[PDB]
Amino acid sequence: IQSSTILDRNENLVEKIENLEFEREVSTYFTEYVKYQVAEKLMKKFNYTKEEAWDKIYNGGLTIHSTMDQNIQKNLEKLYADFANAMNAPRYGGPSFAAFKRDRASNITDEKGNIILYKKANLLDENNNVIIPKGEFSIDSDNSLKINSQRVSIYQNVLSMASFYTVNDQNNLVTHGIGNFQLPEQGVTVENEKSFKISASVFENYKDFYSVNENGNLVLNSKYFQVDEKGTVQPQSSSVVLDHKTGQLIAIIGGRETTGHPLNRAYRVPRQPGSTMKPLGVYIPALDNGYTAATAIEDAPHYNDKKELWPKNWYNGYRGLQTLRESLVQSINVNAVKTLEDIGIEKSKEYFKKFGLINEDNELDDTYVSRSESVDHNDENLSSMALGGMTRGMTNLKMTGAYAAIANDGRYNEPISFTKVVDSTGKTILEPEQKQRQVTSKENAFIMRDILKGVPDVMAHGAKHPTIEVSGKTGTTDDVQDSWFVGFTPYYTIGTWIGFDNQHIKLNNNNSMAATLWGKVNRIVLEGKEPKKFDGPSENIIRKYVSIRTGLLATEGTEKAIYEYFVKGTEPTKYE
Ligand SMILES: [Cl-]
Ligand SMILES: [Mg+2]
Repeated sequence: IQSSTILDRNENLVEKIENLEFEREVSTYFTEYVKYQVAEKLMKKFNYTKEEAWDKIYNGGLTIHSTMDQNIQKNLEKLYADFANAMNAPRYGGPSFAAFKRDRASNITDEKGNIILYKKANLLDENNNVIIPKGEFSIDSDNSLKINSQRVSIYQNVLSMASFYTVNDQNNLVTHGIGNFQLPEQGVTVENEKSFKISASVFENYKDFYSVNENGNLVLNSKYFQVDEKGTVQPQSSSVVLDHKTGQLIAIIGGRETTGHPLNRAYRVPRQPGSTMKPLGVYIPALDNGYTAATAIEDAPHYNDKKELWPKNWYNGYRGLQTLRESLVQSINVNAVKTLEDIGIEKSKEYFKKFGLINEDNELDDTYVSRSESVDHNDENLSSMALGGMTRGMTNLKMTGAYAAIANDGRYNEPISFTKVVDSTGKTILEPEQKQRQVTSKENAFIMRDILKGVPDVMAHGAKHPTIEVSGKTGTTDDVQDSWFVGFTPYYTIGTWIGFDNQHIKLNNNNSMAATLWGKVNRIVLEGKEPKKFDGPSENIIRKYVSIRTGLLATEGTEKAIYEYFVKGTEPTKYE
């Protein structure tokens, strides 16, 4: 009788769950993940199937006490709804922030030249009908249709259409999809995915399916290929706000759209993390394996196993001997690869597991491709685990939850979106079991936060907060395909990604634009919070005046020397 409801962290109603396969005040981003996570935790507890667990969510009269802070979630959606204006999207040139290749007819293509997004007018007519130009369709004497164009593809007897782009009132790119049509079981002969013939015995049950116009072009009916008229605005962004002390998820944004049921990229669409992988894949393990924040690493020409100048740093050159602190702050690629070469790829996989990037149990429920999952294209790589050029990437949720471990004194907490589920009678039938695991020592977590505190002044001025200390790491992937910033204040851990859904389109803003938005997200999350600084050093950390050339205690006359944090027992005892 009763209906299932989701509440916020203050017991306020947020969704009345109904099967669609009151007036909402927030987008479906947060509430979708609640139901997703509740379903997983329900299957584990009661040995339910996907269907059995969802039948309980739909019709079980359950009240889900989610962790959402509705005001933060609402306000962050204000920002994302106003993405174009907040990020100063240029409005007079080409599509805002978009860097892509176009053909002479203004269709967006890949690097090779294949069309990936048609200009709407080149693909659709005035009635949202697909037009196939002359020379790419033929009707034989048997009134059967032959199509051989890049606009239509066929696979498993299902006609799939190409996708097109528009440009909205704010000069932002908007990509639309066209639906598919299930061609009958028999009546089609295929040559390649782009060349096929449909026999007239199929058009008999339809008849209104195609039409040649006054220009000898084939016109397919929109009633069988549904046109996504609203589309999806580009570039897209996602943010994840997390209380690292408890692992509770405070707000989730999975895209710019805030109405309908938009794709929640925050946990469903992995992307390349880039240099944000360096702290938790390389240097955090290094600090537990014989490295200190003052350890000198030589930024010098490095070569791969095939005698090629790999990798290349972002600054076209080499900076020479740099401490571990500077190697991470300056995001040196050579020093990151050299450090992951010293420690193991296997030693790194241990931290991928502990940070939650690798699911120790299923290992197919993760976005990491192991040697078991693949031998040709796997993630057991130096490019993947040191530079963030992964086979599939990581989701924003996994990256934020891993950085939250650094913020939470090196202790990982599985991000939970609910605290209890209450049935009709009033008993708690579900309470999440937070997989709490210690990734690194409390001391190393502090040192890493202090190292990454120097990143905003060097690469992310937009992330700096007026009254609350900010520590984080930037990530720009190859060709500015992805822009990342993941970090934390004393209060929350936040992760922000910006990029185009179609990775062939790149960004023309290589000015850490995700970090600029991250600051806007952080300022909204921290509204009303008192000024606060990061926690002080533990009693197991000593400070020493050391030389950057080695790591040894600096004396007078030492050229370059600073005071650095050391875990007690790792500081140098001898002098330069
Ligand atoms: Cl530099
Ligand atoms: Mg895997």
